[PDB]
Amino acid sequence: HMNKDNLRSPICCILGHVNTGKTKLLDKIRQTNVQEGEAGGITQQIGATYFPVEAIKQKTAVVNKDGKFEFKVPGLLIIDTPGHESFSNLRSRGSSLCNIAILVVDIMHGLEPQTIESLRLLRERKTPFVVALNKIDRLYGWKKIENNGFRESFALQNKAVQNEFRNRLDQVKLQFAEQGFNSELFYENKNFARYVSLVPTSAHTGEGIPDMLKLIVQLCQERMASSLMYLSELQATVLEVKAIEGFGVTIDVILSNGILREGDRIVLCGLEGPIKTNIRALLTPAPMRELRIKGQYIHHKEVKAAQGVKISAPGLEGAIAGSRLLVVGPDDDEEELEEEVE
Ligand SMILES: Nc1nc2c(ncn2[C@@H]2O[C@H](COP(=O)(O)OP(=O)(O)OP(=O)(O)O)[C@@H](O)[C@H]2O)c(=O)[nH]1
Ligand SMILES: [Mg+2]
Ligand code: NA
Repeated sequence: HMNKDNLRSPICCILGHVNTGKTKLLDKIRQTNVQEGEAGGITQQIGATYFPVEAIKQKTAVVNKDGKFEFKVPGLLIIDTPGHESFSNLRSRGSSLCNIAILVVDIMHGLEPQTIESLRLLRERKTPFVVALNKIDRLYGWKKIENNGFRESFALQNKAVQNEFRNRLDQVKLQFAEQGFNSELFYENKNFARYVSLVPTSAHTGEGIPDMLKLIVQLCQERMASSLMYLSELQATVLEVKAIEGFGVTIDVILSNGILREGDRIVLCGLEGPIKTNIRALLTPAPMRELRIKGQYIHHKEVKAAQGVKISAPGLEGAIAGSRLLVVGPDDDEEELEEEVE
């Protein structure tokens, strides 16, 4: 059960106050422009992006130059969430699905109200998280090197910029302490298991993103329960029901554990009772592309967890967002499963 063909990709949520740079960070990693396409420049839905470990290794190379950091995960599913205050339901849903998280804090503003909301969500579930202390390019006089590691860029800054960085860092540390979190600049953290690491980033220049990606792998590998590194019983959650061209009424699903297969008999909650149907198409986006954006879909015979998938199947009208989804196995009674899922 701990075999290479049984590794699980964990789930990381991004959380943070409105406009702190959650989507912009993911756009820099993906090399996409989702944020520019958003109405109002604000995220209004949960979005999912799968990052294969190959891509993570490449995007952390500048802080792993000798190639010796050991990557154990096969990849990571990252769930983007709204910061706008009206979407607390979606932050709660995203937080409930993740195994680890990134909390984005604008270094220029510190902790803000939806930061405090997000901290309550993280606290409640004992979720391991790192803080992306974002927007460092706004420190006055910041000199960038695109996609550099933070420490190498920080060493090239003038004294005023270094002073300003430390002043803002010390303020944010105090704010975290007021909320009951002891936090450390990531390379000053001597207790990774119990203290929150602060990793300075810019989504505009890419600086510090290599450090942030390395740290979330370290969260998976060193803080997340080790059992969650491997696949066990299926767990899946409906995010949305949506009509799309050619496929009809589909569901978007976060596959949290186990394996889904084309043709599977699935059961889930509907407005009038359980829905029982068969997967006609099991779809994902391309790697490093979003689920919440229309694009061309990849069809799979099999999808291993975690992933964001789109399922086409008859009868999904009235599927309920937040519903669990189960697969009828050989030893299952299809009617008995209907009752379990609700
Ligand atoms: N200068 C600078 N601007 C940034 C950075 N990150 C994000 N921004 C800007 O901040 C604004 C908000 O960015 P978003 O990516 O929408 O932030 P978000 O946290 O995803 O916002 P919501 O999802 O709406 O809560 C945009 O204008 C970004 O270009 C950064 O590192 N530096
Ligand atoms: Mg966003
Ligand atoms: Na925004």
